[PDB]
Amino acid sequence: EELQDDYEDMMEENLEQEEYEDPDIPESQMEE
Amino acid sequence: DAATSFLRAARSGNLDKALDHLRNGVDINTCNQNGLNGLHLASKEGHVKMVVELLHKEIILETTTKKGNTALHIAALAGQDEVVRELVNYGANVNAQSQKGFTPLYMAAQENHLEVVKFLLENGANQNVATEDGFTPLAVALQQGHENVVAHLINYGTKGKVRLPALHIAARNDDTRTAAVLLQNDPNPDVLSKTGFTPLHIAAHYENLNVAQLLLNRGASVNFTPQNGITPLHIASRRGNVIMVRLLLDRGAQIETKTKDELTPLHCAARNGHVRISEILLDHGAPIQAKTKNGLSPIHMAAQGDHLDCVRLLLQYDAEIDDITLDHLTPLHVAAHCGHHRVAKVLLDKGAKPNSRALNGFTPLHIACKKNHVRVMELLLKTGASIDAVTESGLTPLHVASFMGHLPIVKNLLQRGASPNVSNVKVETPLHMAARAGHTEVAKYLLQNKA
Repeated sequence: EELQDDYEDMMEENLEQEEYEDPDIPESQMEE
Repeated sequence: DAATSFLRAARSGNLDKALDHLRNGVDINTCNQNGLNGLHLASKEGHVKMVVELLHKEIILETTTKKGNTALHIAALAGQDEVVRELVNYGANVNAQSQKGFTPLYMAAQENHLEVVKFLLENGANQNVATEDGFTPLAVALQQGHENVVAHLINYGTKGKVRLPALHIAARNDDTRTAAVLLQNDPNPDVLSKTGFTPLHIAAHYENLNVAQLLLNRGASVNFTPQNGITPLHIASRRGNVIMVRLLLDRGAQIETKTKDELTPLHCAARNGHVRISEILLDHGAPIQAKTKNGLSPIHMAAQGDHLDCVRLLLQYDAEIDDITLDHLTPLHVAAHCGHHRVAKVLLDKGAKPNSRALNGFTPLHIACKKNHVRVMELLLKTGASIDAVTESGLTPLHVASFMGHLPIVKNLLQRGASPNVSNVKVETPLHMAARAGHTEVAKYLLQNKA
């Protein structure tokens, strides 16, 4: 506690690289 | 007499007396007969405040004693965990070798200082650097019987530096003093983390304006582009850091830079509903029609996030209301898919076409009926959405609702005069769709109608 942000993995999670990506345009085709 | 008194104050932790001596004019780099300067003496005794103050006063961090020991060597041998942490934060070389080849990790391991060994390993201490005799930290730990130290050394192995670089840590804390010392030692403000981000990226994420100004004044690249393409401006716009965005724009940040998925900073601002940042970027020339890899413009992202005011601002700046993604989804399609009826109301009041067709012929009404978004459905039907529009497969909104089993949608559609006897490309009615999915209530309402 109070020092987890000093580590690379925690910083990676904090910066959230996924939030700068286009996730997807879901369609969910009604048929199958 | 003055230098001797200063060194005695450093050993005893008398920070006031040492500071008064330094104010008088005593050389801060003065050392005793053994080559121990004030930093060495303070590090031996664990005087953390004295160490910090002397570092702020520009003591040479890697000065060695007559045996080749730096301050980090002495802190590790003395087992001063706080001092070791502080020295490493200010740029101490964790792999420094004394005259006889001892490293700080070796000194910590021989003395059974588990916390120091762990911290040094996490900071990239190399446990394979041997002494002149050929002994490693593991070898001395085994000889002295320090079982915990041996176990930690074996387990860590070569996991490497898992802490951030010191300048990244300073940037995270907005620590201008530590950053100034680090940059005095290492003039590279663009030091890289394992993930590829510079300290300016960290400063922009946390809106640490002071350290960001220091980094930019020391040659940091305002436009640094990692592999993923996330510049500091992208981070500032995504986080809603208005003041950081203004600072970065003033120092030459590019407005039109694209990430790996082709998101501009305006895309990041709109996606999180940051109205002021979106306005600033637009006023600085950000292209309002920029498209991601999937063909999403900022209005699409604003609609996707239910960011009503961001949608309003983008429309006020001449955003194309009927812009289409690669799937031919308009912002109205996105709003119907996510159930955001407020965004849909704003879009339709501004002239969005209520009968736009997606790639499979789905209209916004079709999507709203699929997802059971009744409020979007009522708005669309009240603003001229066709209730009998068919997709390519011949599906009406009633077909979709009956298949999904959304009873309120089916009820409302039938009450507004939707024929239940329409047919698909296969001659299949809403009743067929209800039967196929076993939605007994929807089938019962359909049959109580003229199905």
